Amino acid sequence: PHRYRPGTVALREIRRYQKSTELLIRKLPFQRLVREIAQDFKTDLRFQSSAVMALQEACEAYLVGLFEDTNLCAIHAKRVTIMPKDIQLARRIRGERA
Amino acid sequence: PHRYRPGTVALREIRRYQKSTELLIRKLPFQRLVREIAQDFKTDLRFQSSAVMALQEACEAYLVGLFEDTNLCAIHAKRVTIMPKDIQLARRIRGER
Amino acid sequence: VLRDNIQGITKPAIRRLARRGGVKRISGLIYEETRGVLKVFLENVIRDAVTYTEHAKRKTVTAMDVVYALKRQGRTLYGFGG
Amino acid sequence: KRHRKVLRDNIQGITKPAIRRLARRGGVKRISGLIYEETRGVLKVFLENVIRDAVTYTEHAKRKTVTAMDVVYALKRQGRTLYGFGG
Amino acid sequence: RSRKESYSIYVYKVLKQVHPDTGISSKAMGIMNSFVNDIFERIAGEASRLAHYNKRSTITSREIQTAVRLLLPGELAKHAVSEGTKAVTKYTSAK
Amino acid sequence: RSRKESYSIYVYKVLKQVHPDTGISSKAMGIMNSFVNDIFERIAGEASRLAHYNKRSTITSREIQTAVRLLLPGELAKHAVSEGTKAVTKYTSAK
Amino acid sequence: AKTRSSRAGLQFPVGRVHRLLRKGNYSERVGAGAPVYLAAVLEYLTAEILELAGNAARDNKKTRIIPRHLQLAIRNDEELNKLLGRVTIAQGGVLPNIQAVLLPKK
Amino acid sequence: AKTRSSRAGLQFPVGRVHRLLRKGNYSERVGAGAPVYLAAVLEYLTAEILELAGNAARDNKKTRIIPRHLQLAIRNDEELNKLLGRVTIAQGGVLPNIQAVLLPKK
DNA sequence: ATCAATATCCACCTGCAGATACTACCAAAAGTGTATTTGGAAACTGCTCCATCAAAAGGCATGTTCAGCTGAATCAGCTGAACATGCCTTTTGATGGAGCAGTTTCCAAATACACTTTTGGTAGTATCTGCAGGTGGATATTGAT
DNA sequence: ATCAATATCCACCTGCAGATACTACCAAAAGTGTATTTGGAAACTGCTCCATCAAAAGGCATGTTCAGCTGATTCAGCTGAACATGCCTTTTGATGGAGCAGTTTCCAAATACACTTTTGGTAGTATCTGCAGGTGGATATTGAT
Ligand SMILES: [Mg+2]
Repeated sequence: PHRYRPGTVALREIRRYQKSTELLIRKLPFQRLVREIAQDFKTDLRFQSSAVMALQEACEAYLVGLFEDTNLCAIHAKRVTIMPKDIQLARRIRGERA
Repeated sequence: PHRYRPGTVALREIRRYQKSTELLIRKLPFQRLVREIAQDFKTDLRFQSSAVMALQEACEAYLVGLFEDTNLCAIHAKRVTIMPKDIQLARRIRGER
Repeated sequence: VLRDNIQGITKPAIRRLARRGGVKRISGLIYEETRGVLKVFLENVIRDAVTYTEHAKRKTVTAMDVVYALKRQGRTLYGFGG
Repeated sequence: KRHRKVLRDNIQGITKPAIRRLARRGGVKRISGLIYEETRGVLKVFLENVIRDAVTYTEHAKRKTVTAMDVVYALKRQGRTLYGFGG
Repeated sequence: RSRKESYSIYVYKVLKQVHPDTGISSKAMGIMNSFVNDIFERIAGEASRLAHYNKRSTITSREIQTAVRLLLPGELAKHAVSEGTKAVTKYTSAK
Repeated sequence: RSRKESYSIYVYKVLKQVHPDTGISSKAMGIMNSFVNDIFERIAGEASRLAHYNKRSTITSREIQTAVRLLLPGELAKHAVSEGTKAVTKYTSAK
Repeated sequence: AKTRSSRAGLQFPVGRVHRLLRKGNYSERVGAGAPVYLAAVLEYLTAEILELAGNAARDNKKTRIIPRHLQLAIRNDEELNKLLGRVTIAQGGVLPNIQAVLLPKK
Repeated sequence: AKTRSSRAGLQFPVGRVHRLLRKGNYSERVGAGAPVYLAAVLEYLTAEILELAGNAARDNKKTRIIPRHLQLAIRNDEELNKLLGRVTIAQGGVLPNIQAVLLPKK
């Protein structure tokens, strides 16, 4: 019964997803979220297909970048595990918050 | 003979300089530095005195802010002593590097 | 079996993003925290896009509306016009 | 003209106490000894960047005198808008 | 000697309306002047970009308003918009 | 129906001058378009500002040059000012 | 002769705002109500900053608003703080704020 | 009838650029040189980028440049990375980069 | 806790810089009033392309197991804070000289503007092919023993 | 170490989603001929800006001492990685119709232009007042005991 050690798949997945450029959130759920959020600003709205793909590209690109920074924050604190506080510190310093 | 313990004057200084607004670098040195650097870009420049003051207001505000971020990075690593790597991490996440 | 739209952003998806991010190991509270962050991002962008839409007296949000909303939020995006 | 004293190593006029005072206004309680040189490096870069841009405005106006406005415009370009000196 | 204008006067009137017993230093006034010139440019800029995006050659109060909404945060926006609209309605009906 | 203007074309010529045996995807060309528009807006706007700062009413090649210097990094700014200067000379030296 | 300001019931100068909209190359044409709206918007923001700055002057037992009072007002108000998040107010200093872990004892 | 582009030695369109300058409200008037200069700067940068993109498709055994190639070419060039530091390249992914401390020891 | 050192606080008090106050001149706005031009809202509708949905697709929720990471605790070493001492360098405030921003007045050169050719560049249409996946088998990496 | 489990790389194949190629208008560049506009080239000011000298404090440099912080070390417990799959949500592809986008129309609203009137800026003098910086002196704060 074979079994990879904790970390070994993770690294494998890093090497994999850094190599590729496909989106990583599933479309329909991202799309429904967009509409939920937009409903709160104006009702009965329609979205060009490419207007939703633009959003998805932007978010994914944002979050991946935030995760790079977040990861540097965990590493600064001598950890290798990213916690919320790391995400909060990165946003704080980016000027997105606080 | 009397001694405040390590940190106790540090906290006093923070409260003091957070309460005031005067420039914290001496004027004449700052001005020489501004003239050195510009001279290396273009010789025979003159400066309106308010140009130099603007530069100084702007540098001090930039460093004070960077020291705040630097401090947050030290505290995040469970320290209270800011180190170069703290300045470095703040600058990277700011996009300065 | 009902569910919050935001929870449509699944733990495995979030993890993938982090892996593109170079992250090796993830606390379990990140997923909720990430969802929060992502929501505020879309709120801010969408609010500004929709604002462009209403200015144009349209009922469709266009790629350009988004692009312009991105631009001014300092998240300039290449590849969708503009 | 006749002479004009050479400027060298003026970055050192950004002394340790001055730096410590900036850090206190930034809330910092304890400071590693290496911070002083690191801060001088960071400061020099920020000044070079702003001055480079201001002087470019000066040269473009064909003046020999850097103004507050020249500085103010450089600051804004660089996302450090400054109030209090015009513009 | 050339006329260098500023918003010093307007600022001082508004100050007297909100704090009739309160003065302002010329440094502080310089700051206020910077503030108004800054917000002026930011709004005017957004409106310009806006008109252009919509192939209009004209910046009307409608473009100012959308700019305001793009630029200001929540409650500042809401209030700015009402004072704006109020000033226009009144102006329009006062010739 | 109506015309949608782009640079997708000048880009293709430059591609052929630079890598004659290499093609480009639709998306890729979309990016290159955004790129050209972006840099165009950055340089124009900065040029616009210079001209206004100096109370001039005209955007000459000198305003473009200065802009390029303010906007581009070291070497990039520099191979670029030469190219731009070269084009002006050649366009001038051309009956 | 009524100023367009009094017509609109503003302290801020509508004519001047109109002129600046022209000379700033923002568009071919400027609608008659743009400067009215804009001058009103600026007037409102300045009223708003002055209110909080005044308060900050009175809190420090002062009659005269200095740059520190603008800075205290702006930075203690969420929305002004955001609107002016990338701006430096000369002679403003910073808000008194020490991180808890730095305080003595436990 | 000779295109100003061919006079200038350029592929990019001096005329179009002249026009975009007139109608983007940048200034009351526009020099004759200004659009030539600008067009040439745009062509130059386009070139430099296509050049490096080119090489990156070549390196990946491909003849058709895709957004990815543009990302590898920009983020591996110090100066283009700086110029485009606040820009997202759709469908670009990110550079292979793992922090050394995360690599397995043994 | 109690005691002594010293930092802190606050409140009153005179010199004075920076603020407010006129005064008055005026030059540049801003406003007023026709004469003239047009941008863009309004209304009508053609035709993309967007919402909706049925069948086909394949990613994710789940619960268990324990590897190894995180956070707590202890501690030796040495770094950085506090502080006294000696004195250099900045600050402050004069004085002169001039290098240079800031104007004004006249044109030659440059750029806008109205009008007509003459294409270069686009949409719509027609061929052409790079490579995204598929398979097969060799090879590399990981982990157990 | 060797050995099996499993991931990864590499060579080759091939249909078609997506390039490139071609055609044929035509909006918008280019060419032409006047109609403004502008950015200096000279020719002067009055500044700010630079230099420099002298006095004086106010802060800087330095060395010593040791409090307490940092980083090393050790370790137990908790918490996230790895794991197999059918249930179910997402993906795909086919079809009405919403509304974006094309087009035309026309007047409320814009620019333009030449007067008329006003206000906001400055500069000359004049007065004033808030508060910076100094003074004890009554109230904490800290740290040694
Ligand atoms: Mg030098």
